[PDB]
Amino acid sequence: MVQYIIGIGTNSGFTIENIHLAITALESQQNIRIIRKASLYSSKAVLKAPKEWDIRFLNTAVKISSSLKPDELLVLLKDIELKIGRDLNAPAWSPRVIDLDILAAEDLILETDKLTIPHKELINRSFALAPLLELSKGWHHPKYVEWDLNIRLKELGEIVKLKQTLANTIRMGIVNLSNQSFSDGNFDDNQRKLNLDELIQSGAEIIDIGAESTKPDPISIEEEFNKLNEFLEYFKSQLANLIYKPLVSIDTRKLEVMQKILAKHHDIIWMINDVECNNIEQKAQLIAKYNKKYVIIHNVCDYIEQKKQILLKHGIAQQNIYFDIGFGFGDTARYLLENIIEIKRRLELKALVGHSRKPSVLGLTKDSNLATLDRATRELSRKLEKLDIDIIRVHKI
Ligand SMILES: Nc1ncnc2c1ncn2[C@@H]1O[C@H](COP(=O)(O)CP(=O)(O)OP(=O)(O)O)[C@@H](O)[C@H]1O
Ligand SMILES: Nc1nc2c(c(=O)[nH]1)N=C(CO)CN2
Ligand SMILES: Nc1nc2c(c(=O)[nH]1)N=C(CO)CN2
Ligand SMILES: [Mg+2]
Ligand SMILES: [Mg+2]
Repeated sequence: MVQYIIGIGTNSGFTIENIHLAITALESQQNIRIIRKASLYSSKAVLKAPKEWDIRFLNTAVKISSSLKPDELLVLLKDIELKIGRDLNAPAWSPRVIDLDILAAEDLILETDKLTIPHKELINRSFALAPLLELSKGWHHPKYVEWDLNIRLKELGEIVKLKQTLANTIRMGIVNLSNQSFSDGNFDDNQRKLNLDELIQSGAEIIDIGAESTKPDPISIEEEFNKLNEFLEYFKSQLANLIYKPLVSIDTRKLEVMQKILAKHHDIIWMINDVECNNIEQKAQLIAKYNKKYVIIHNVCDYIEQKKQILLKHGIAQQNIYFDIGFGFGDTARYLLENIIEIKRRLELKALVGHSRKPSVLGLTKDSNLATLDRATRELSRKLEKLDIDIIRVHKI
């Protein structure tokens, strides 16, 4: 058996999902095993050039084991590139859903027309060389056995290693547009813009944008629509400026807001986080049409099962549905908590936990201040991370 390092890149669509589905595709093979995944890296797109093609790349690399021949492996990867949505050998390096390259086969040297290994550009690209050295820290290029590649990596110059990861548990950074987060001054509503930046640098894989206030004791449709829409437009104005383009969750309770925002921005939206049951039938219809993830909140087992039925009854895939215990919505928390793993199994849906700053789930007195809320969220976020909760929804990372 031969160990391969496969380079993965993408700069279009839901980037981290495209990487996850590629990895998942390789692991699905019975003649391949994943040994290790590398970190996530961010880099300016390397072109060779219409302005619109420069949208940052997400790169990593995975070390696999396999008894596949190098030419056989390439066939599989090309197949994997197509299932995901890679175009008909489109123009010379335009936006790509996925790109899977064989970087290295230990010490193999394969120089042919179809395949050359190591990849011919491996040592000129930090977005390829950096993830590889991460997985194989003692690796030398078989035709430059002298070259210290760590120094070579230095000549290639800064490449940003992201705190986003390929873990099983992903963080949902909260982005609140309501009054609660209002600080804006004479010539700048930058508050929400810097908040996103910080969610992103700090490692959030998903952002959850909600316009309606959190505090128990409304706002109108076009009003809530106007807040979400202005930010979503701002977000599109930055797509190419983000070191990392996060998956976006629209958190709304109104069918008419969903309808409106999805008609406009469905292309950049991943999931709908609906806090109330409301028009479930109609909501399922819309989300079925736009093929989005949707989240079922307990606003437990049977209540959620009931709702799941309608959704399936309306045309969405079970895999597109998460349930959420619904912490903060009515001790009793800590036992559902301690048993989320059990619930997930019965239900047959992935789990979403939003324990952020809810003093009960955490087990602190209601009195607790901001830092005390934060540190407790953070420490409990680690418990869930090791318990592989699928999404954890938090104010700070
Ligand atoms: N190590 C490697 N990994 C993947 N393809 C390789 C390869 N070495 C040579 N090739 C070849 O190059 C071909 C084109 O693949 P593409 O993905 O379209 C080019 P690209 O990846 O966009 O450019 P790049 O390789 O400079 O990054 C393959 O069909 C394949 O036969
Ligand atoms: N930053 C970055 N630039 C690229 C990449 C890539 O993966 N990352 N891949 C290319 C062709 O495959 C071309 N340019
Ligand atoms: N899924 C989910 N969504 C939310 C939650 C929550 O706990 N779970 N809490 C909110 C405000 O406290 C707002 N939205
Ligand atoms: Mg490539
Ligand atoms: Mg390629």
